[PDB]
Amino acid sequence: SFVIRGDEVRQIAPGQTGKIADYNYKLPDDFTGCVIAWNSNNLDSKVG
Amino acid sequence: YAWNRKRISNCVADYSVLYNSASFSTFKCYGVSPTKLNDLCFTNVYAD
Amino acid sequence: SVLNDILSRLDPPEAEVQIDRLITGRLQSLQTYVTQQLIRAAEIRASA
Amino acid sequence: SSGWTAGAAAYYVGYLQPRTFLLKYNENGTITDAVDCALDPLSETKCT
Amino acid sequence: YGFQPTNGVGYQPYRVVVLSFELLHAPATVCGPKKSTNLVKNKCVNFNFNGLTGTGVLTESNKKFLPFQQFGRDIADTTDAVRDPQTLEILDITPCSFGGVSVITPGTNTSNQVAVLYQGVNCTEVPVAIHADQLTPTWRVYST
Amino acid sequence: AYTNSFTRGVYYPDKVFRSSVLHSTQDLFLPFFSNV
Amino acid sequence: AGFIKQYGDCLGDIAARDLICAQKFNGLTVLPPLLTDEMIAQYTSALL
Repeated sequence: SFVIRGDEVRQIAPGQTGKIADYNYKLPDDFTGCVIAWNSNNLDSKVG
Repeated sequence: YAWNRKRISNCVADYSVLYNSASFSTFKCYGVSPTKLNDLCFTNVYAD
Repeated sequence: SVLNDILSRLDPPEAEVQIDRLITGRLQSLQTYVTQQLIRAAEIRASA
Repeated sequence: SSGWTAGAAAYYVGYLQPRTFLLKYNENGTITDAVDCALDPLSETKCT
Repeated sequence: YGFQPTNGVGYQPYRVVVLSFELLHAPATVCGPKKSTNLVKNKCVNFNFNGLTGTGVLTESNKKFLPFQQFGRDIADTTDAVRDPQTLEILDITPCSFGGVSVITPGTNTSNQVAVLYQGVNCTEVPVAIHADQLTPTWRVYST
Repeated sequence: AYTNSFTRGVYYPDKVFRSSVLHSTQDLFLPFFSNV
Repeated sequence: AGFIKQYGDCLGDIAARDLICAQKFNGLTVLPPLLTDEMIAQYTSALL
């Protein structure tokens, strides 16, 4: 489970490359699973 | 419609700085991985 | 058409697709060659 | 075109066309001969 | 377009620079940086000349290259030879020694002993391909 | 007035060296036996 | 032939180093015949 950014979500997938995809988390090419994403602005977005 | 073309040649290129810039929203390369780009040498590079 | 180029050119996730094109094709060519040889060899063995 | 004129001279001009050619490289890498492929049916045979 | 200053989601200017890569008959004008190493001859090495990568043995050649010609090719459409970007010297590239390996053995019922055949190779190279020098003495016996 | 430009107008198609080989290429050349 | 002839040239070179022709360049090798040409003559001489 992650805190990743919205524009970033694309990166949690097999082939992609990018900031998170390289340094933070790397899904394998062969990945067998699902990627479930839902923005939780309410839970963690405070003023400031 | 007017698109400008610039000719770049006779030098050495550091593309990694371009890749390692947070500044570009989209950096998609068709044919080169953005990394390992430093390894290539070309006759003429055109920038639009 | 050059394997070393593709390797130098693309990261694995993308490169795998391109190389695959060559392998299926090249192998098919090699397959074609072998079939020709077997048939041709039969002719020669017939002569032998 | 008045006044005095220069000594006799002749120059020629012809037009290039997209055509196929079979070039013969010598040992040196010198081009000794060539075949205009389209020129005639004989020349076409040389091409194949 | 107009691009309302604050407004555009899709509406904003995306300054797009596109790099087009062209390789021609000619020598590379723009090339990657730093690493001109000492050229080594008569040894199997990996080599990269102006981006042309491959493995082989670089030897001085007696080809008559014309002053304009960058490099040559074989029938295979593979690099036959190159001229150094640093030094105007001509080098023929012969791929490093290799060949098939076959095991000549009597029946296993008969014996374990074996004899190895290295196809189409001079006996000199057996230590070379193997990198016998690196190995333990147990291995070395086999080399030569 | 025209003259027979028999064979001329051939040039090295590229920068690449080749030797003892018959190679085919396509470029803009002067067609053989064309009027000049 | 282009390739085959090129291969023969390969056998010619004493000077070249690390020249194992079997490799031609891409794994294509030529195995020698079991009965050498000299031997073949002896059979024929015997057959004669």
